[PDB]
Amino acid sequence: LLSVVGFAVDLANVWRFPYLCYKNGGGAFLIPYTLFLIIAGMPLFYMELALGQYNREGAATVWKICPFFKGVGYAVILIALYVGFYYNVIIAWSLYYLFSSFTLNLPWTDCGHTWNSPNCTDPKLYSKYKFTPAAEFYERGVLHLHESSGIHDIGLPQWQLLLCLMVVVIVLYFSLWKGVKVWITATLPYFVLFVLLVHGVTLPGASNGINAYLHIDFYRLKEATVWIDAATQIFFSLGAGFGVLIAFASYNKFDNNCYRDALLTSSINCITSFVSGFAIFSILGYMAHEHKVNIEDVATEGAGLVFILYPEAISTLSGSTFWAVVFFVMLLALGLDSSMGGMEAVITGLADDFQVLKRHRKLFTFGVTFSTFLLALFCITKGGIYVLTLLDTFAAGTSILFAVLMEAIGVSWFYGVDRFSNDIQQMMGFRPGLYWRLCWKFVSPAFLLFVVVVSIINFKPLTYDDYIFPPWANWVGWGIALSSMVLVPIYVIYKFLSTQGSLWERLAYGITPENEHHLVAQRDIRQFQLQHWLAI
Ligand SMILES: C[C@@H]1NC(C)(C)CO[C@@]1(O)c1cccc(Cl)c1
Ligand SMILES: *[C@@H]1O[C@H](CO)[C@@H](O)[C@H](O)[C@H]1NC(C)=O
Repeated sequence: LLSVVGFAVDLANVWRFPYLCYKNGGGAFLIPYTLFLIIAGMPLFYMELALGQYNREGAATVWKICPFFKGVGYAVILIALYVGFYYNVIIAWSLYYLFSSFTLNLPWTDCGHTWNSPNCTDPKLYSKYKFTPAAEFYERGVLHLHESSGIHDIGLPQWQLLLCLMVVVIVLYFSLWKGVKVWITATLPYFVLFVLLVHGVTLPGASNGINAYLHIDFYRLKEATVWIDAATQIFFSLGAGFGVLIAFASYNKFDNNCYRDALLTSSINCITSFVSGFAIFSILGYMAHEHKVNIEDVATEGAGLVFILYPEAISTLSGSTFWAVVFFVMLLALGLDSSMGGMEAVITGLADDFQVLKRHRKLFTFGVTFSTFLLALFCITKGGIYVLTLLDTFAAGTSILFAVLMEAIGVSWFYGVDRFSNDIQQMMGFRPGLYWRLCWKFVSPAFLLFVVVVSIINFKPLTYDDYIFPPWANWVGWGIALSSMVLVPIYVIYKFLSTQGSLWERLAYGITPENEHHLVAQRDIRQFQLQHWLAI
């Protein structure tokens, strides 16, 4: 009713999906997206919920079921800590836009302002990009991009965005320092999306936007970037791979039916994503028709697409100020909820792992939030959109795909998928069934390993709209990705080193659950008997 409704919608759903869908064509992004959501996203969501709910442990410490894999929990915690660096900058932007949308005549409509350049063009009077009043506001008035030569020269933070990020981090801390623990913040995004869909589809030229959306081109599906984008967006929206589902479900009741939650969340995700893309392309069609430019080159396909679209739509509704205020309140509340969820994943994992941390949640919360603030200072610089692009590309990229692949492999092969299904039948009365066992053991790891190998061997040098990141920027992005990814083999080669006993003793102790470590002394384990692995 409300739980799955608010739960489903996320900032990653109304901010990242729009420009990922624009950049990857129109509906050509919804075929890979839906494919993964059906095959490798819904089973992974259900698996994460079941894991967290049965084991009662956070992202990091849920690996008492197969010790060698605690590195996977550490990797997901690191991925979350990374994403939290640039996920607070989006909320800083939302806060700045809510602050600047409190005037009658909004700023992003005309360009007789002070941040406008002598190149601006107002449609109410051939790189049409970044010359429209709203694009010049976002770039020149908020980010101050015009003061950064690139990712090599990023000036000092913008005191406006500095204050906004500071307030956001203060809100996060003060809402996250006491324990882990309304309906309007879960109903609003859907209502704003409904208003946008209706009005947009009423807009002139939105017919061309909807046609470009519905016109599926397959030469683009044949490429490797659309599938990587779809997979990363599915794991970025539904949560599988951030240690957030496990941490949140550990507090769910035991008899809680996580299968219902998985089904409803996937359904709502698919539906709302189709609708959001529909509305976004209606707004793109209107922008392209009013600005006299093609739909494929009317706006930025980067991290600031929605901050140019949604002002463009706001400014075409009656009483557009009320709409600006309400839409940016919605965006800010969604951002705060999602960032609090990610920070809670991190804190709950690292506290469930280290009791010394769980004793002091004030100090640990302060540490985590102060770290995220100091590291977002980089993204809120004058060339901070470049660092934000770097992080968005590499923070949760092949890193998240690899983490989720290793988690699925662990649970489905080393901990057994028949064992997992027996746990399910224990906490829910019904066995998951053939479809889910098959998507956990074979189909999900297959798809995810293919997408990982592709994202590695089909990686396109990082670039902003018309800016080619220098080579070392890609080097640093891959350093980030690997730092996130290299924790699994490190922790395995560690476990195998800090367990006294024969080679097979050490390969069992790290592969058996932590409670049934008295069954290993006999040299009798399931993983060793070569029948476990035939558990389809
Ligand atoms: C973007 C993510 N979408 C989820 C649904 C998985 C909820 O968590 C997130 O909001 C998140 C994850 C990790 C760190 C941070 Cl700061 C935020
Ligand atoms: C647009 O930009 C140029 C250089 O970027 C600047 O001299 C002026 O504002 C405009 N010039 C032309 C030819 O449009």
